[PDB]
Amino acid sequence: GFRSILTGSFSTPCADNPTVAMVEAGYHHAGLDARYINCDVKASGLADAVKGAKAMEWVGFNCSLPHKVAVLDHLDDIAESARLIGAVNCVAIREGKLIGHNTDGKGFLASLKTVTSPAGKRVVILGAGGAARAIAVELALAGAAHITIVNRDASKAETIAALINDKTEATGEAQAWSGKFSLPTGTDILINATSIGLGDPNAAPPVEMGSLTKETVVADVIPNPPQTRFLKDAKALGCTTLDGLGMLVNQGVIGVEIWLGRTLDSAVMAQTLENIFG
Amino acid sequence: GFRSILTGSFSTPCADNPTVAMVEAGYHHAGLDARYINCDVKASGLADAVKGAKAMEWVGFNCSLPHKVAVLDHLDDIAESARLIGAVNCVAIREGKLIGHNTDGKGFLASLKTVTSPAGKRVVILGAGGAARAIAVELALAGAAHITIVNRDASKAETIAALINDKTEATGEAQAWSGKFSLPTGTDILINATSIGLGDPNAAPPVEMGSLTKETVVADVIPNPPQTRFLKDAKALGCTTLDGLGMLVNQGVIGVEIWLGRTLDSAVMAQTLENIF
Repeated sequence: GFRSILTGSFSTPCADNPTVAMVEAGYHHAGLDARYINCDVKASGLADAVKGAKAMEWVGFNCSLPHKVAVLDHLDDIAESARLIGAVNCVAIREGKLIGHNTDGKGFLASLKTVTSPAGKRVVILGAGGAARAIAVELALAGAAHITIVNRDASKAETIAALINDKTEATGEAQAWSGKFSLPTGTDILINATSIGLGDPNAAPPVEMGSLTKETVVADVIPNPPQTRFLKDAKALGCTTLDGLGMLVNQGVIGVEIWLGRTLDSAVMAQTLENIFG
Repeated sequence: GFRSILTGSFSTPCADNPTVAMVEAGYHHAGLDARYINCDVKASGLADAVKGAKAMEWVGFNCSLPHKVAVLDHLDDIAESARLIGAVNCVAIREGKLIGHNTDGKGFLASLKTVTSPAGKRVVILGAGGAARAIAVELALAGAAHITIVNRDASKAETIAALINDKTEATGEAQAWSGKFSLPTGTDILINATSIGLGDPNAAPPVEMGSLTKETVVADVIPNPPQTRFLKDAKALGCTTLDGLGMLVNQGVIGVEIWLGRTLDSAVMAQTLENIF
């Protein structure tokens, strides 16, 4: 009757986060009586919000800024990649138990898998943020051979490289970013994890685009515009490209799979984000 | 933007409760980016659900069975009729403070005011359970003269009668129910507050229909079916009737006024419940 399945999000601020619209578009397309509740939860409210979703019998929730690290204190179980990353953005509630997952690198991995396998690949990640850390871990756990993290502050890249070497079978390497980064020979996958190009069709991270082969898979975490200058330049060179909007859609699909055992429709989720972004 | 104003309900079980559909239709019509979240909350989970609503920055919530008395333990303040009734079904969240209200009789009083004034009236309430106490208190606070509570368990009617006499200006009287009885000739308002007729045509509370007058307003709290056998029988004898659907609508309006200080459209909400049933 009138009891919808409850999911949602804890973050602050939350007003500009379109995940609610994306995920509910998926729910509606599937004919699933489920809701996503986008909550503005302050740091001092996180513990009570987590206990609140349990008491209200939600089946899952996301955590965004500034809760991804702090939430680990309130969980019963932490999945492998979340353990290594040290952050959780997707919590499942299973018979009162709170199970933390990290999917910030999994949207990218799902996009990647549509074109090639990560196993044995040599990868370059531009930038050393939260996105870069999760992407590096997921690639390493998925069998990548070599991961180079490129950052102006090389010590931040070195933190991720050290994580990869210490906790995975993959080799991690850090490189300081100075001028147009030239991809080392044999690079299979290039990923932008910077915000250069976010909301700016004319901005691109400083990469020597001529260092790409036509075989190099080029990906960008930026979801808006989904066709960034970086990706447009790569595609013009003949490269297979993966956009950040698709990755966000994949992350929502994976999360709802974790929560409810349903695979939502990617097309309607994507179109919802395209409409929101204009 | 993507943050909706959050409201909702804590109760168990909750799947049969249509308030979500009714309130959200009101929100939609009024252009309000607000949501009503219908949660199944067990007694063991009430304290954490309340703390949850505060942490998630809801602006209010309803409580239904089995939480109406238990929620008192979580309130920072309580409104006049709720304090008297000793139960709360509507809680406003203001600056992290929880203020408890009772609307279980206010829906009825709003419906009543469409046909008559409660002031100076002589009222018979069938049943001492459910909203009978809330209805008795609201009538008394609105100036009713005399309120008879009829119940099989006479002691339960006596408690309500004593509350009216001790804490209000109205007169309370308890009556032991032993089948069909004749209404006093001056009875202005007759209210079914039992569940007799709930999801069941041909079931009606036992009272002597022939003791009704043209002037008696006959009301039923049952929302489904809205036209109970009781009300159909009263209509057949020419009485003005008030159904439980309109009362639930009025409860929803009053609750949202408490939460948001906006009056939702009672026609769109009634229509929503009409479609559902």
